[PDB]
Amino acid sequence: METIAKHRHARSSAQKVRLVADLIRGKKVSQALDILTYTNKKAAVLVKKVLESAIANAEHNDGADIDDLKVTKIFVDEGPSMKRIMPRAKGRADRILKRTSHITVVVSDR
Amino acid sequence: ARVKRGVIARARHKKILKQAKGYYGARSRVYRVAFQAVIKAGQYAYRDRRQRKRQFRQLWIARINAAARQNGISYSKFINGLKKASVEIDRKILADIAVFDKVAFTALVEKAKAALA
Amino acid sequence: MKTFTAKPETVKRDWYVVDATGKTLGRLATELARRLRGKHKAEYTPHVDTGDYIIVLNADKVAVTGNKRTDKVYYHHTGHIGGIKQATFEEMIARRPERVIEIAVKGMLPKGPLGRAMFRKLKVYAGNEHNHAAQQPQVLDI
Amino acid sequence: AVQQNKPTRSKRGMRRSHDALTAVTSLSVDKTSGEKHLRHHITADGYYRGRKVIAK
Amino acid sequence: VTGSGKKPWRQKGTGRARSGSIKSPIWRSGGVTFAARPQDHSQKVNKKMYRGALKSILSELVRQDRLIVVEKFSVEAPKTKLLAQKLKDMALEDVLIITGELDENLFLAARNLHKVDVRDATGIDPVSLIAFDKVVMTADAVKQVEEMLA
Amino acid sequence: RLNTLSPAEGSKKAGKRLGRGIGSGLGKTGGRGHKGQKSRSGGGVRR
Amino acid sequence: MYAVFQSGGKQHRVSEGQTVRLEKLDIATGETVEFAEVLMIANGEEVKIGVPFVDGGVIKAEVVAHGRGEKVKIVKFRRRKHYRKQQGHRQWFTDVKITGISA
RNA sequence: GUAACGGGGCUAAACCAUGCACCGAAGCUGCGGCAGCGACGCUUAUGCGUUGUUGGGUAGGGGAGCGUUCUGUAAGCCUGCGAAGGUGUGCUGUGAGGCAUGCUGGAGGUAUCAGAAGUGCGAAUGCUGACAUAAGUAACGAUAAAGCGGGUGAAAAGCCC
RNA sequence: CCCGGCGAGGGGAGUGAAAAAGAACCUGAAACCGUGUACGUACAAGCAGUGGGAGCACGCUUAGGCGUGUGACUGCGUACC
Ligand SMILES: [Mg+2]
Ligand SMILES: [Mg+2]
Ligand SMILES: [Mg+2]
Ligand SMILES: [Mg+2]
Ligand SMILES: [Mg+2]
Ligand SMILES: [Mg+2]
Ligand SMILES: [Mg+2]
Ligand SMILES: [Mg+2]
Ligand SMILES: [Mg+2]
Ligand SMILES: [Mg+2]
Ligand SMILES: [Mg+2]
Ligand SMILES: [Mg+2]
Ligand SMILES: [Mg+2]
Ligand SMILES: [Mg+2]
Ligand SMILES: [Mg+2]
Ligand SMILES: [Mg+2]
Ligand SMILES: [Mg+2]
Ligand SMILES: [Mg+2]
Ligand SMILES: [Mg+2]
Repeated sequence: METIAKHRHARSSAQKVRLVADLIRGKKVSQALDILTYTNKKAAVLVKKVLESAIANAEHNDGADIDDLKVTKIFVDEGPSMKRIMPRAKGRADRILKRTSHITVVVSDR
Repeated sequence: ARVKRGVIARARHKKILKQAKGYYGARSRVYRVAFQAVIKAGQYAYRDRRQRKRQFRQLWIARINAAARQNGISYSKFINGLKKASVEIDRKILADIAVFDKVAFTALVEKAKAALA
Repeated sequence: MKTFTAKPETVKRDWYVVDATGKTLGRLATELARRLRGKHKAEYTPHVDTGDYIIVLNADKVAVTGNKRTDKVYYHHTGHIGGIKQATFEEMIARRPERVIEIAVKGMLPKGPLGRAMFRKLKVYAGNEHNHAAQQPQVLDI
Repeated sequence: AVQQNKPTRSKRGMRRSHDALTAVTSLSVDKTSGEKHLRHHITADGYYRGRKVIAK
Repeated sequence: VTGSGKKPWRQKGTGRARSGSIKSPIWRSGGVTFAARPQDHSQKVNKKMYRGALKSILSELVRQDRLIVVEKFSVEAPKTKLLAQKLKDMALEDVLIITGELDENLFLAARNLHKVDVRDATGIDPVSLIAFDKVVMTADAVKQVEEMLA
Repeated sequence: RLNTLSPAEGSKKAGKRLGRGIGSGLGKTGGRGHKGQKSRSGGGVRR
Repeated sequence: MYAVFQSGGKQHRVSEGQTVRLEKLDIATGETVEFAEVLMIANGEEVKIGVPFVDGGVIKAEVVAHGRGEKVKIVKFRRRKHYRKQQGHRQWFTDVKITGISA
C-alpha cells in the first residue's frame, strides 16, 4: 500500500520546500505534523495540507492504521514558470520568472 | 524536395554522449563539451598505446634490477651476460619467474657471471 | 598473460636499522630513499608502495664536512611580505637535527601524497636511543 | 562584480550545505492535559505551566 | 517574401547582432537563399538514340520470350468480363496490348484494370515494355512498327 | 524488372557537393582559398 | 611446472592447463601445432637453454578458438589545422589448450 | 621568494683522456592485418598465391562510399501476433553507418537497382523557443509613523469598526 | 465518496482498447532540476582525460585477477574554432 499523494501548481520557488522536505524524510507521520506546525515557512503550511491529505487517503481508501506509519519517499520538482514583465530602469526589461512547484509525498508503513 | 531532418541530428549526438559516459560535469551531458573530450580522449588513447610499450619496458627493468642487486650483480652486467654467452636472446617479461620463484632466477645469474668470467 | 601487479594487502614491510654516525650525508639518504620506495624488491609499480620502514641513529653525527658546514642554505619561505629566512647547517644541528635528513630525502621522494606516504614511514630520531623492541628491527650497513 | 565563468552544480550544492534547517526537538507537554507546544510558549487552548492564560 | 527592409535596431552601441534585414534565412520567418523556380525538365532525346533504344528493348523481349504475337486480337462488345475471361484463357495477367487500327470497343475495356492497358501505334513508350510483364504486338501492328523504326 | 540495369562505368559522375565536413577535404572555405577577391562572393575579375 | 616459447614473435610464460592468447596462423581449428622452439623448461628444477632452441624441448598444443580482438578508436586530430580522421582495428588472435610442456 | 645545475644532493654524483656495457623514439628489425602503384607465376566477363616498394600533412587537386527526404520499381514486400519515432542492450564494417532485439509508442514504414537535392551543424557579438548561471543574492519604489482593542474569516501588522 | 478554505490540487470509484489519453490533454527527446540504490570522496593541487590499476558492490564460468558500475592511487598530458 504505497498510497502516493501529491500537489501540482504550488506557489513556491522549489528550493525553499526542500529545506522543510529533507528534515521530514524518514520520520514518523505523528512527529511530522508537529514539526510543520511550529516551523515557519509559506511552504510549511502547503506541505502540511499535502501531508494531512496523504494520511487521509490512507485512512479512507486503504486499511488506515495511522498509529504506526513512516514516510519512505518524499521529493519536490520544478513546475511551469509563469512569465511576466518587470519594469527596470533605463528602458531595460527583465523576464521575472515566477516559479511554481510540484510537491509529492509517498507515505507507507512498509 | 525538403529534407525534414531531425532523425540524424540526435542520432549522431547519441554516438558521442554514449562514449562520453563517465566524464565529470558538462563533459558527459553537454554535447558541445562532450565532442571535445571524446576527440581528446582519442588523441590520448592513440598516444598511450605507444606509451604502453614505453611504460612497461621501463617498468620491467625495475624488478630485474631489483632481483639482480639481491644476487650481487648490476643490471648492465646481468643483461650483457645473457647476450655474450652463446647468443641466447631472451625477453625482459620472461624473467617474471623471479618474482614467483626465487631459486629459478638464481640459475640465470649464476651463468651470467660465467659469461663475463 | 598480463604481468603480476603487487597489492597493498600482501606487503613485506617489517623494520630496518641504519646508523648515520660513520656515514656521509646525501649518499646515505640516497640509499635510504630507494629502500623506502622498494626499488630493490617486488614493488614493481608506482601506485603500490611495498617499501620497508627505515630509521636513522645519531642524525646529528652525520658526516658532511668541506665548505658545506658554513655555506649550505636550507632556504624556506613562509608566505608573508618579508618571511624569507636562511639557516646554515651548524644552526640546523644546534636546534632540531631531524630536518637535515628530512628535507634531504623529501627532495628525493617523488611528487605529492604517495611520496609523502613514504615520508610517513620515515622516523629520524635525532636523539641517542630509541625503542622499536615492540617491532624487533634488523641491523644493516650501507 | 561580474562572474567570468559559470559555477557548477557542485559549487552550487556545496554552498547550499549550510542553508539546511534544524529540527525542533523542544516540544513539551502541559502537566494537566497533553497539548504539544514549544518550550516557553502558550498552547492553542491557553494552558501555560498548568495555569489558564488568555481565556479568549 | 512578405515583409519590409526596415533595420530591426541600430548598427552600433549595443551587444545585439548587426541586423540588416529580417528576410534573410539566418533570422526567423522569411528566408530561402537559393529559390527554385518551375522549369522544363524535357530532355532532347536524339532520334537515332530513341530508335536505337527501342530496337534494343524489342531484341531483349524476343530473347526472353516475353512477347507473344496473335492474329486478329479484338473483343466483341465493350465489356470487362469478356476481355478478363479472354486473357484468363490465354494465361496472362499484365499485358500492353498494342493494335494498329485502334478499335473503340477494346479502348473502353481494360480502362478499369491497372495491369492490363491498351495503346495505339504512336504510343508504346520505352518504359512500358520494361515495366509490364508481357506484350501482345499483333501482326498488323508489327508491320507498322518495323516500317516506323526502319 | 523495370529497374534491373546499371549505368556505364564512369558515365554518371558524382561531382563536387562541397561545403560539408572536415574529413571530405572540401570543407571550410571550400576550394576558394583564404580571404582575397577569389573568396567573398560577388567579386572576381572581368575577361 | 612451466615453460616458455616463441610462436609468432610474441613469446609467453605458459604452464600446463592454462589458456593464453597468440597471433593468428594459417593452421586449421582441428589441426595441432608443434613448437620446437623453447627458451626454458621447468618441472622440478629450472633448466634453461645453452644455445638458441634446444633439441629435446617440444610443445604439442592444439589451436581451438573463434573470435577477433576488441575494437579500438584510433583518432588522428591536430589542433586548429582543420583536419580529423577516425579508424578502427580488430587484430585477429588464436588460443591454445596447452597439452604439451613435456620433458 | 631559494630563483644563473630542473630540484634534492654530491669532493666525484664535476672536468679531461681511454675502453667495455646498459638505458633511450611512433626510427630500424620481428609478427599479424589493411590500402595505392610496378613485376613474376596459377590464370584472362582477372581474383588470388608471392615478390619489390610506398602510405605525416594544411592550402588545394584527383578517386571511391555511407546516410537523410521524395518519385519509379511498389495495387509488390513488411506490419495491430505491434510501423515510424523515442530510450537501452548485443552484434557488425577500415570509416560515414547497418542488422537483430527488450522496453515505451499504437499506425504506417518501405528491400534491391537507378533518378532528383531545401541532402548531413559546433561556432557566424547567428536566429526563434525553452532552460540555467550569478542566487534565493540585490531590490521590495521619498526616513509623514504607527500602536492597541473589538469584528468577519481556513488564516488578520496591511480589510472593516 | 475522502482530505482541503461549499477552493486550488490530488487520491479512490467509474467511463474507455489505453487514465501510464484528464481537458496545462497523441508520440513526450535533449538541455535543465530532484528522490533512491551501488561505489568514490573531508593530507589533498592544475583543460578534470586516457594507459596502468588495488579494493568494494552487482552477474559469470564451479575457482582460472572474466562481464558491468565505481576509480583509492599512478605514467604521460596546458580546450575547440
Ligand atoms: Mg520608460
Ligand atoms: Mg615503442
Ligand atoms: Mg552578447
Ligand atoms: Mg516566407
Ligand atoms: Mg522530333
Ligand atoms: Mg576564413
Ligand atoms: Mg588568396
Ligand atoms: Mg610512413
Ligand atoms: Mg596518412
Ligand atoms: Mg518518413
Ligand atoms: Mg565548422
Ligand atoms: Mg539563442
Ligand atoms: Mg531571503
Ligand atoms: Mg554577494
Ligand atoms: Mg534589501
Ligand atoms: Mg513602497
Ligand atoms: Mg500527452
Ligand atoms: Mg584523503
Ligand atoms: Mg604526474
